[PDB]
Amino acid sequence: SKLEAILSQEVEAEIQALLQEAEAKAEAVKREAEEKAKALLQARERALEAQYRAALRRAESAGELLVATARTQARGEVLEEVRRRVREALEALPQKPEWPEVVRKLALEALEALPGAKALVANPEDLPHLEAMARERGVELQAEPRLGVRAVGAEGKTQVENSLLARMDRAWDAMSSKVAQALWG
Amino acid sequence: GLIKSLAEKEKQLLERLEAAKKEAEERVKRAEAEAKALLEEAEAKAKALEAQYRERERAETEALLARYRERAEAEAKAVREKAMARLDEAVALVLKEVLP
Repeated sequence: SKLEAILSQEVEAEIQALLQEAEAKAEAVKREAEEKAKALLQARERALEAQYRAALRRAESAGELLVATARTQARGEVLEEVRRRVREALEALPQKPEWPEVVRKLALEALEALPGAKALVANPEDLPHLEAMARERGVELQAEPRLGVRAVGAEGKTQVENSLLARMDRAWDAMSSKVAQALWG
Repeated sequence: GLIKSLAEKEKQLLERLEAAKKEAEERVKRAEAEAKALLEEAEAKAKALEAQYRERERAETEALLARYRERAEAEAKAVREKAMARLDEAVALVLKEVLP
């Protein structure tokens, strides 16, 4: 029957269009993925690349802080040594053949700062030396505080002194600057 | 009269069309599976990437310390030595200020 023959070819020709519809609707699915994956893995390469350099920045920034400390660590080992030698130098002064000469220098120097003045102080490390302006001036030498000289004036008043080590903490603290340049010039 | 002819042929066609639509829809259910597989295994590739991103980072950051620290050991010493030489004078200056 040729009439239904045409119904076959027609229906069958419809089959051929359904399958093709599917194929393209599959190919687009296949290609939807190909892009979908490409677009995420690109995005996860990005995030990791930052997770690299910015990590390395904080690593590089660390090393400079270890080098900076390292250097500051070294300068302290030096600067403290220069401190000891100034102290050692001030502590080896008494047994040197130049110590009595210095004695009344600071004794007189303070004596000027206290114009009134009743008496003065000092160790047997020094005091005995005070005979020069012990004969002259006031003549009061009584007390014991061993590196430095003090004074008491206005009968009592505020008893002003002058410690030899108090000169260091001032003068060291001041031109600790001229010293650091002199060192690393 | 034959009725069946026109009423049976009318079935085979309908059930071949039925059969067409499904086997069609499977090819999509097939590609839908591949659509997952291609994503799952893309999740994998990137996972393997992280490895290198953390690992190469390890090896270089571990190396970066070596190079920086051994420059810390080097530069710190070379600043001691700079002082060492000129050191007598530092005291010479400090001692002179306090003396008078």
